[PDB]
Amino acid sequence: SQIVLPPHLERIREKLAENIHELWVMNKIELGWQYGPVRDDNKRQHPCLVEFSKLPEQERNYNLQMSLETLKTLLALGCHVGISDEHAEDKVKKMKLPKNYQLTSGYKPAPMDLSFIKLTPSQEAMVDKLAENAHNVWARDRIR
Repeated sequence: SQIVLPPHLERIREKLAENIHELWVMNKIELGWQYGPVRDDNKRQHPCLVEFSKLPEQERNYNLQMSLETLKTLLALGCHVGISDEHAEDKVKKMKLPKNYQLTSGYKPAPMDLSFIKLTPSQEAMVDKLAENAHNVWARDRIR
């Protein structure tokens, strides 16, 4: 609770939300998970294959907020944000991913910059602690 969202971090909050929405849309459309624009709870139709606006905006705000406590947990563990420059902020490359691994709309698949960045073992340990805390939060929500 004590963590307050900074403007620098909320600038990329919505980009992270769009990226994770990309994760759900492509993962569903690739694993063959059922497509439905309508919220039909009976035959298991999932609206996670829809454009941002026509996506259930309650779910989209859920994703935006989930990003928020992701940022807040990451800052609270002991990782401090540092902005390099607006040039590296602009630096991003769009992969060429076809319609099969693309969502139904024409939003070009562009998750992430696979070119030069590598994964640190310390970053992996941090993300492990992040998943630990997220699972703990979800379990406490279920207990409530």
